[PDB]
Amino acid sequence: AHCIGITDRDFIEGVHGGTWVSATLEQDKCVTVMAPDKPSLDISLETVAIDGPAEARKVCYNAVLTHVKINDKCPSTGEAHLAEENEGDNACKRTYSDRGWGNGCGLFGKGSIVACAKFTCAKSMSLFEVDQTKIQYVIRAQLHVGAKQENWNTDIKTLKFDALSGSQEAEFTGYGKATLECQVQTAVNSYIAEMEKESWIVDRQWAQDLTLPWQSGSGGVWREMHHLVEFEPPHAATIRVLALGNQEGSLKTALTGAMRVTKDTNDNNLYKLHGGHVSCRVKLSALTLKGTSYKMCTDKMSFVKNPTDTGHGTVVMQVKVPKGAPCKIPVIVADDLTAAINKGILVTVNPIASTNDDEVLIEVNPPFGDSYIIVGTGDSRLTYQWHKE
Amino acid sequence: AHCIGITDRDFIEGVHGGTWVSATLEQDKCVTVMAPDKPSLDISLETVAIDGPAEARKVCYNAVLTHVKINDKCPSTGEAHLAEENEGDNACKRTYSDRGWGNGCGLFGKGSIVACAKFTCAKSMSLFEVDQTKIQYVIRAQLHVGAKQENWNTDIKTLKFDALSGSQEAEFTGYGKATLECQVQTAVNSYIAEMEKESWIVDRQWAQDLTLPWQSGSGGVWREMHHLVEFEPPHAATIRVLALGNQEGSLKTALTGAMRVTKDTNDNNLYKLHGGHVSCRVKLSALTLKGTSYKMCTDKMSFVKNPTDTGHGTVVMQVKVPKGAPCKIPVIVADDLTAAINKGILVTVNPIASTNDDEVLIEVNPPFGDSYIIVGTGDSRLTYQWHKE
Repeated sequence: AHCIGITDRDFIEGVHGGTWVSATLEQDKCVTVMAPDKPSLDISLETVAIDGPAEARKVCYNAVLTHVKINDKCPSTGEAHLAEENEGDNACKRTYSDRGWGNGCGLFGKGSIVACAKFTCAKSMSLFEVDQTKIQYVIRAQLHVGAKQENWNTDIKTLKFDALSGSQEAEFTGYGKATLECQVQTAVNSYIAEMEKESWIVDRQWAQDLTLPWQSGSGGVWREMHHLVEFEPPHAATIRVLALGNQEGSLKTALTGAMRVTKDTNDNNLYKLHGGHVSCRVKLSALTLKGTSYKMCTDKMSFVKNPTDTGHGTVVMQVKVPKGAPCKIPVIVADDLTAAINKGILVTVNPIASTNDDEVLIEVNPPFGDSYIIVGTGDSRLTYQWHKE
Repeated sequence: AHCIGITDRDFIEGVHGGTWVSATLEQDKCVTVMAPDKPSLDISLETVAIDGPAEARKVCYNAVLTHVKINDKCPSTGEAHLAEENEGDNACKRTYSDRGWGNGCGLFGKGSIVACAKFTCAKSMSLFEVDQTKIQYVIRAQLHVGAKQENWNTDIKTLKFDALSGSQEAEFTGYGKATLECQVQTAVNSYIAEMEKESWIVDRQWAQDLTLPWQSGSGGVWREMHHLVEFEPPHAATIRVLALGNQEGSLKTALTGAMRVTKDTNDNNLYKLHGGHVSCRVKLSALTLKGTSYKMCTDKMSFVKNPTDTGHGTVVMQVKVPKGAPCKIPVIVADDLTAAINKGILVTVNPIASTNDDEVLIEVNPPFGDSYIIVGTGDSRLTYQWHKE
């Protein structure tokens, strides 16, 4: 029934003697499956997530340079050295400066000069390895029984899947069961990138080709520090060493193209992916209809919710049954008030009210142009003039 | 103007003294860019294709076995051999059969037996290497000038791009030029799969992991033939060797979840993709309006095409200008027939008729509720009552 709440909807129609149907589930899309003498089935792809992905890399986009050491030697006096050159947490550069009288050198020419700086990563981007098998995907399933919207969540059977989890059964008490054989499609060489609270799906080759300092799994060592370090041309005894600007903006700019990932609120290790699609095969032969034996409702009913357009070309209404329960709710969509031929298509197959004062939510597809929605019979019946554009 | 023909449309609005705007171009979607005193610009992603991709592999899904040779030797008489065992075009199997009196062997036990069959691939699937750089993407650009639909294709400037092709200029004679800095997003490693006329974008790892005979680039050798060959348990001197069924169905089934590729009709090497998106930055400051000097149309005009809803919340109409050309077409959307305050938003900025009997197509966004569409002035002006739901 939840497809009504969802903008993008598709109707799968089953042929009378068939047992299986095929459905493609995209995220933020819903599918209503209809089969003759079978209750209509709403199936939708909730989330496609990955739980506990191992961290492959870290990419510093904001670096801080501290304790800059510069050593120099007059021309023809040898190469200048620093102990930091041996220190792994230091980014260094060896070069020469113009020396002579004016900078305390007895000889005019190129004098040795070396600069080292302590590299500290202020802000880095995490890169996670996504295992195809560890991919978990959740599918919501529900029937068109006549439950009020406020109850939808409690009637929705949640089907949990992982890569090759096998067929999942959705058992509805009083309506039998439907079976789902789902396969997640690996169409969506990829890392899970994380910057602060924001997450994306990136290409591995692209991420490795980023001109930025990167750190291996478990860390302890920064490679390619020179990507965030700037050495200006040397003066006689000094070199201006500067940390490059925060590359957060450039990174985000490059990431604008990329698919985004919602990090789970409760769990710091769960990552809900968008974009992915699921190919499902549904067995309906095990589905049945409740209240087939029920006598038709003859008592005065009323519209709790007037017939309203769903935006799906269908109409929903909420009918109250104060008396006569348990009973079948007679619903047709005729050409006029005289004719008794149903021209409409009932999504809520065999609507029933098990108890008195029950409010049954009914969805129906009226024909094009002018028609009349008729609920029940006799003088007490409910009528509502309708027009389909 | 072509966005009108396209279902999914988006309106980009430029701020008065700004020069650049950002647009995201998805396939089967259009974007209308509007800037004050600038002609509205329709931009859309036509095709994202790859030209001349090198063939990496071939995957046989339908094999044919011919000329079956079987050699055998009685127990304790040595191993049985065939010349075909060294022939690369032959799939072979070595095993033993139960031998003794009844099959012409003086000894009861396991006798050597070997079977070879000429392997011929009836039908195979091609796999192409897709170069990120060789990716070409085409963008259609057009202005809202007032051209009839039948002429749209001739007014559309085609902007050809490839990975790092640089900014492309779209020059419209009499309306200046617009500039586009586009970047294709390499979210869509990957092979290009081909079966008969049908093509798809597949994952490399998935394709390599297929339990089927495969051939290298510049082929002449088939590897893993056993995937399509069946050797039945041996009889005394014979083995029933049979080719396995056409795996076309299984392949297509697996391919249902994958992105599809349209092979170009004219070119056998061009492959148009169905999934990528393009991030574009558009410069509009160089765009100008034609007929700013034109005097307003004062002659009796007529509606060739009555104002019609586009489904985009806008209205299109086709106005004939028999006399007065060259002239400005006065168009406003007022509260009534008396008021002269334009409450509507004109998509066709400064509509003009350069020649007599010109039929100008005009699009405008009327305000909500009741309004009046007014074209021209005087007693000969055109009026059309409108309502926005």
